[PDB]
Amino acid sequence: ILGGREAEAHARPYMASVQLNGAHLCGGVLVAEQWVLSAAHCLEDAADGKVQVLLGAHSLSQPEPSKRLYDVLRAVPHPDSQPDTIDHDLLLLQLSEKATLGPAVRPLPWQRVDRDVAPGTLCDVAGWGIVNHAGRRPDSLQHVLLPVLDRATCNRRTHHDGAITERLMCAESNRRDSCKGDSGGPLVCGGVLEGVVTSGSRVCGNRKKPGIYTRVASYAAWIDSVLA
Repeated sequence: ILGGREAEAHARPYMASVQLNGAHLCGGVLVAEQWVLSAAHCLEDAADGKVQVLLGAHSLSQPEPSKRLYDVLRAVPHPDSQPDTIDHDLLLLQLSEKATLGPAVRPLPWQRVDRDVAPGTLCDVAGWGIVNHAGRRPDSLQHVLLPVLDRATCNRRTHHDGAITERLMCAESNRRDSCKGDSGGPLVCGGVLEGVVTSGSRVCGNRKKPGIYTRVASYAAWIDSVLA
């Protein structure tokens, strides 16, 4: 997160950290007791290595009572995802066991109605991704509220030149943005999960390159079927 603040400890119980060999890789969001939703291209990095997910955390290095590392039983990437595109960039991870729920660990309701967030709406994004251009990585959870951008504006040649399909949404990226390491994370609007931070190479904080997020409502059928 760029231009953001530190998040209130354990105020987003659904926040997950997807890890590769004890190191944070991407963000993730608990959507069910045994399922965490993230981005597919995150596994492209975990080619060689063990994938685990950390729940109930705030600081990635310090001991916390609610902290728990879960192993991954299976990783289900969306079937139409390609290692060379930003479409269907979702991944579902089944934890080795159901997550122990508490005030610091709880699933987040997600959007099933396929309706665009009104533009200007402020949504919350969080992650342990880099905080500046030097590539600095926070130890604790960061976040930032970002306004949603109408699609027509995100599509202009000056922005993402019609790369935005109905299955994607954008939020402003001026000084405040999600960056590397935040991929796979939550974009919450009105207490509900509206999107997931995509996992593609993109410059951060440049208002001419809005943040791209995958709309979960557009994938309600795939999720329902994977969690069935």
